Amino acid sequence: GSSGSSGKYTQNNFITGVRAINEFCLKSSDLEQLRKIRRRSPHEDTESFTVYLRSDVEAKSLEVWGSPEALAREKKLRKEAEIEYRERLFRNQKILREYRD
Repeated sequence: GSSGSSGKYTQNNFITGVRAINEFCLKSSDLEQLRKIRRRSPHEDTESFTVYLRSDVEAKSLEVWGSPEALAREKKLRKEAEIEYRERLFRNQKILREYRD
């Protein structure tokens, strides 16, 4: 059989690969360099994936960029981006309906 994946965003003890490569902005060769954990094969006969340790990926960003501040510079933008979106949406939703519109 087969099985796709889920969307949305969520933080846990473990972080996906592509999720860290896009967030921490690293190289595919760097991630693979880290320890490859498969949750001790929590489910067989099904397409699995490799997960990395948040603590490990963190250092990988400091050893490359040099410091966590260098990366934060890019994180800020991506962060404010979503805010700028939901922002205009907030006022568009309003608290309720009042008077004509």
